[PDB]
Amino acid sequence: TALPTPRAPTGISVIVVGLGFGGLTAAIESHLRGHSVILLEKVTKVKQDAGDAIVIGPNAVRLIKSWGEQLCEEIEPHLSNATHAEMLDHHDRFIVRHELKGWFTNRGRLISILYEHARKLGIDIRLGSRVTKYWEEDGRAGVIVNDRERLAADCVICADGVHSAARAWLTGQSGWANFRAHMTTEQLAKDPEASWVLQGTREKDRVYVWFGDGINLAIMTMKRGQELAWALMHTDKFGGRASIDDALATLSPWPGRLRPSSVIRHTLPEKLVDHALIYRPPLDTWVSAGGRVMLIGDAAHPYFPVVGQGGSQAIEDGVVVATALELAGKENVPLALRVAEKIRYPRATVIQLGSSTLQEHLFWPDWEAVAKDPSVFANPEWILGHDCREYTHQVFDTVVRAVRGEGEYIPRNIPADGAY
Ligand SMILES: Cc1cc2nc3c(=O)[nH]c(=O)nc-3n(C[C@H](O)[C@H](O)[C@H](O)COP(=O)(O)OP(=O)(O)OC[C@H]3O[C@@H](n4cnc5c(N)ncnc54)[C@H](O)[C@@H]3O)c2cc1C
Ligand SMILES: [Hg+2]
Repeated sequence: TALPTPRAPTGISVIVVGLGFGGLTAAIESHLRGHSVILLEKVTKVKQDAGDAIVIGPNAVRLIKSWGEQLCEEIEPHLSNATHAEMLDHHDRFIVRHELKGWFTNRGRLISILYEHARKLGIDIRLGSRVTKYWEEDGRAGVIVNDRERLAADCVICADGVHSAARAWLTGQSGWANFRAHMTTEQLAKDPEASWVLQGTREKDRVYVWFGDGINLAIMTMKRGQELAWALMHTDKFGGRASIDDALATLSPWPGRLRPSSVIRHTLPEKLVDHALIYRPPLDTWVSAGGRVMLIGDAAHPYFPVVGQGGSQAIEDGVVVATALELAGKENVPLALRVAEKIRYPRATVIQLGSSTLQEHLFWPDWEAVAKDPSVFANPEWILGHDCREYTHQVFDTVVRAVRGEGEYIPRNIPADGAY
C-alpha cells in the first residue's frame, strides 16, 4: 500500500520536538501505531543544501520502506551512483579502496520527502514553533512554543539535535569542527592542477577521502561531474564564520596537499560553512525524573561522524519509542519510555563509544599496522541486519519485568563482548 492506514486510536497523545531524522520517525511511526501526534519544529522550511550528502544504512532503509511503497520511487533520482571510495593518506598516497543495500543521497532532499509523506498521512506538523521551557507534572508533560503558547501531552519526545535545550533541562548540568561546501566544476575544469578530480566523472560519481595528522577530508563528485561537494573535519577551529583560507591553511602542513587544495580553493564564499562539532559522553539516563520526557537521537547520543549511523540510530530510537508506547498502553506511558530506554541505550552507546575510538584510529592512524593490513582501515552485520521493531516485540515483556525489577535482561541487539 502506497499510504498505509494507522492503527486504531490508542488514546496516547505525543508531542515530538524536531523535524530531523529522530523527530520525523517518531511522529510517523507513532501516527501509524495509533498515537495522537503533534510535531514542533523551529525552522519554517526544510533546509536544502546540495553539499550535505549522507549515508543511510539498510537497518534504517527497511524501516522507512515500511511507511509506504512509493518512498523508494521518490528517493531513486537522488541516490548517488557512486560505488567505491578511494582512501589516501596525508601524503596523497593510496591506502585502500572501500565499498560505498543503503542510501547514499542528500539530507535535505530525504527530509523533504519524509516531511511531505508525513503530511500525506495527515500528521499535525507545525513549523516555525520554537520549543523551550519544558515542564512535567503527574500524568502529563509539555513545552512552551514561541514563549506564548503552552502545550501538554502524555509524553514529550525530544529530538532537537546536538544543541538540545531539553538535554540541558533534563540533566540540569570538544574542539572539533567540520568544513562543508558545494560547488559547480566549471571554473575548476579550467585549472590543470585541479581538473584531475573530474576524471571518469561522467561515467559515475567518484569519492576521495584523505586521512592523517588529525585531519579528514572527503571529496564527492555529483551530476556527471558537473558538481562536487567536500567536507573537512579538523581541530583548527579558532556568531558564525567560515573562510576558505582557514580550510587551505588546515591542509598546508600535509605533504600531499597539492591535489586536494587545488580543488577546494575554487569554493565560492557563500557556499562554505564551518560548524563546530559537539560530542558528549553517554548520559546516565534519557528519561526525566517524572518519566514522561525522553531524549532521542543526537540529543541523547551524539556520534563522531565516522560510523555512518547517527541518522539510522535516531530512526531506530523513534521506532522503538512508538512501539513501546503502543505495547504499554495509555496507563503505562512512563513504563513505555523506560522500556524503550533499556532497549535502545546499549545499542546506541556501543556505537557511540565505537565512533570515539574509531575517531582516533582515523585521524592519527598507526601507519605500520595499516601497512600490514589496510582492509581494517576503511559496518558489521549486527548493526546493518538488525530489525529494531521485531526485536522490540520479542523482548518487550522481558524488558518490562526487568524495569519493574521482576527479572533480568540480557541485551542481544548488541554483540556479546562487543565494543563496536
Ligand atoms: C559531518 C556529519 C556527517 C554525518 N554523516 C552522516 C551520515 O552519513 N549518515 C548518518 O546516518 N548520519 C550522519 N551524521 C549524523 C546525523 O547527522 C545525525 O545523527 C542525525 O541527523 C540526528 O538527528 P536528530 O534528529 O537527532 O537531530 P537533527 O537532525 O539535528 O534534528 C534536530 C531538529 O530539531 C530542531 N530544533 C532544535 N531545537 C529546537 C527547538 N527548540 N524547537 C524546535 N525545534 C528545534 C532543528 O531545527 C532540527 O530540525 C553526520 C553528522 C555530521 C555532523
Ligand atoms: Hg527504490
